[PDB]
Amino acid sequence: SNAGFQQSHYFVALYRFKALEKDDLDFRPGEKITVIDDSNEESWRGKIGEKVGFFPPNFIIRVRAGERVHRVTRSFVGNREIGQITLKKDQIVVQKGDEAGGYVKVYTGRKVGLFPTDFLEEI
Ligand code: NA
Repeated sequence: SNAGFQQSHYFVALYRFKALEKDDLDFRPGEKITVIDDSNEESWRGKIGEKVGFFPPNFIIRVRAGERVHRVTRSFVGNREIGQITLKKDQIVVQKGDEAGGYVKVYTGRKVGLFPTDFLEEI
């Protein structure tokens, strides 16, 4: 809104979170989340449209404006020493480089590496 400050980043869900309580933020992998309270280490408050609630912070990944987000469509074991990464189908990742050689650099939230573009879909 115009009352809030302009935002150059957001977050995307990495996993399914099932609400424990009426005020937990239900979400599926890939949904865009605006974090409105991250002052508590173990439980953040976020919004998905008009939905608002609490959720575990390790269930989301940070995305900068202009970064592309993908879902893995095919599990694939990468050659780690040359910079590739192993990912499983339905995993959510953030793009961190330009495509080259049929691979693109992505971030899982804990590891970085090259993954085949044919085994990703944009979300
Ligand atoms: Na920002």
